[PDB]
Amino acid sequence: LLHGDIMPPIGLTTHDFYEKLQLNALKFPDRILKPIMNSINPETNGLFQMVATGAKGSNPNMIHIMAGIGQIEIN
Amino acid sequence: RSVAGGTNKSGIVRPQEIFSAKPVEAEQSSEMLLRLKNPEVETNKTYAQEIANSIELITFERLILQWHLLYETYSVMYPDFASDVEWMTDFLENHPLLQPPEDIANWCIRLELNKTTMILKSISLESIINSLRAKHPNTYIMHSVE
Amino acid sequence: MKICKACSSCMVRTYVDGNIIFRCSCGESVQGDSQNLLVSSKVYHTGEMEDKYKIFIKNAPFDPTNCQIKKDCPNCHLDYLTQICIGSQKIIILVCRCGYMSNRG
Amino acid sequence: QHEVGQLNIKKVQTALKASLEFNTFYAFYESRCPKGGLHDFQDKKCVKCGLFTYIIYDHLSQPELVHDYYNNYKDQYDKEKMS
Ligand SMILES: [Zn+2]
Ligand SMILES: [Zn+2]
Repeated sequence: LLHGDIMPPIGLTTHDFYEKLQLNALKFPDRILKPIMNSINPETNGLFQMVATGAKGSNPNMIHIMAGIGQIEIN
Repeated sequence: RSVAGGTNKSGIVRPQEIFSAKPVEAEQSSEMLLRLKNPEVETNKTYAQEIANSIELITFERLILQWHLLYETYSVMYPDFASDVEWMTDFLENHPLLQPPEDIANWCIRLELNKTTMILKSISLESIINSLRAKHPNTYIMHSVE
Repeated sequence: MKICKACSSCMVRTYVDGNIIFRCSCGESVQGDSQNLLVSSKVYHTGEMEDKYKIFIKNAPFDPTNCQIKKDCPNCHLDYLTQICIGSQKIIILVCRCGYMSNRG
Repeated sequence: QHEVGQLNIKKVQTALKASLEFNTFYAFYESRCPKGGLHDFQDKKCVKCGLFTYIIYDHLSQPELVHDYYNNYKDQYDKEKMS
């Protein structure tokens, strides 16, 4: 953006294209689970057992609790 | 869900549109799905992007920076644009079969084209000239040297 | 607009004779060709023009809440510059209190 | 992943610069024609002078000729846009 290299496609302004690029860049990768499961004993971890068996919680809940919340998206 | 214009799906906007039988002009998240009329070329992403950018609505107003209507005929001139007669005579020289007609009246618009929008939308001056000339019957249009 | 010379009032245009005939409520007429052939005006990209941010861009180097970057000013050789981002096209302008501006602005 | 630090930083940076320039040039002209006005099926420079060069950029030669023979138009359009 600073060097004037961001060229929006036909249909988006530079602001909208930049926001879309930033939103895509700040999504957590799939390998964020690797540090979480390296620290978790799945046969013993109560939180992981509740999340994985479907009793309560999901993967995003565990990621937010342990690794990071990430980008706050509103609308 | 998105809240911006043209894709307003936040809250009950879409369900109220459905249940209230709101007209087309009252819909804030209208969408359409179009299939190419060629089963064997639907595979080409470049062709699909070409068609999608071709059917995207672009108006004259989208490409206007500012416009000024004038009470001047041609065959006097607002002082702020007295320098326009240079490219005006250049247009007269470069378009022999586009001389001003003998029903030219006083009223005339002078519009400044937005070059940034023209570049971003891949809009050419010839596209404007032909989309306004073979569109408007009682008119005489002139452009600068692109 | 045209201000009547006798009473300081605005006068109507009333194109009748092939030109502008400025008529006032006091009966004065000025003719007034050439300068007032512009009847209507409309700029369609207001909110993003140069004069919208002229005062802000002038005051940007002195605003302590503006973003600064570690870039050398070509004029006074300060190691930092004030960084601005105005408009829907995200125009980046680098300004300095010495008066330097990054070309655009 | 643990051996990613063994890559040369300068060579990676130069390759990323060149690839980013190519990607920007072709994403700008994926539908926009340097001649002007879309028409990006197979003719002029609106998409290609042949082959598959709109997104690959790894076949070389053909991506390079297109960029070199339409570089200054893209440069001046970038200058006009960011102003
Ligand atoms: Zn008067
Ligand atoms: Zn300075």
